[PDB]
Amino acid sequence: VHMTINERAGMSKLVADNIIASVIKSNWVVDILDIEYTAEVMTPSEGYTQHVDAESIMTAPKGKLFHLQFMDGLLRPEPSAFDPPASGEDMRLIYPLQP
Amino acid sequence: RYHESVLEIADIFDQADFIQTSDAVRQLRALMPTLSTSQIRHAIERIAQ
Amino acid sequence: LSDDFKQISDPKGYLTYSVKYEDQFTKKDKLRASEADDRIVGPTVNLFK
Amino acid sequence: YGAAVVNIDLNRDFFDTATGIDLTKGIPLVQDLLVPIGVTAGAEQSAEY
Amino acid sequence: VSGLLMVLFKVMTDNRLVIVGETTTPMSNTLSTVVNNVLRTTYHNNVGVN
Repeated sequence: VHMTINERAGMSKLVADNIIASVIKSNWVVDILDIEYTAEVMTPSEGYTQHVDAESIMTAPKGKLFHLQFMDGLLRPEPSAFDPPASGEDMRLIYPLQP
Repeated sequence: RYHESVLEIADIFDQADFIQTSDAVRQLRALMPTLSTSQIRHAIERIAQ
Repeated sequence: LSDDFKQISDPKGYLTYSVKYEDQFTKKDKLRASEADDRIVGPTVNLFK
Repeated sequence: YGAAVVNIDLNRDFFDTATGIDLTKGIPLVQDLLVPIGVTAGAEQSAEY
Repeated sequence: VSGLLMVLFKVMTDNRLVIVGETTTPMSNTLSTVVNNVLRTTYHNNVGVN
């Protein structure tokens, strides 16, 4: 399901968490047009200084400016040939809708 | 089947002396929240501040 | 010449809703939304919780 | 060499805090122009932009 | 019966004359559109219930 959410207001904490789990367990794509935010674009060597729960994205007040951060992983050098293999997988949830 | 769009007054008026602005400011007012007269007085008093 | 009028500010009605809740399903906790929408919608959602 | 990105921002040195303008978040933001009346404005309002 | 009488009396003698009270005027963008269609610029702070 490509679910679009125009208005987060009124939404139950239960339905919000349930939609998020649907995004994870059932591969839902959830566009949420109601967030205004100001991206900072981090370099790979400065990491992600700010961490954000899905819970905060789902219950952000309608008028407030959120402050998302985003990586530019272009300047990230190749792994050494003998770095141990990564059995786990790095994941991601939030993405921009526009450039 | 209509296409709504802004039209500069300058594109329909050859008298340049009476055309001080452009599409930009309307595009700016689109961002602006609908304003109570009390809120307008508050903006003016603040800019004056 | 006449004290005809008492001058209240935020008037009370002759009627109101009054509500009995079934405590077994009621969550005691106050409902909350975005602060503005709670400043309006808020007293209501608590009464019809 | 090794410059990860070269952005073009508003010159914060020009658009000073004398003009009421923070620019630290990447956009201009002024504290008390377009504001609700009868209540405190709240932090990080988008209207500030 | 008498109760009703006093109710009526208190209604006949309600000479209240409303003056605008504390009244907030929210910036519109903070309200969910479902409230915006209802809101008419400025409500009283003592919103009441509906």
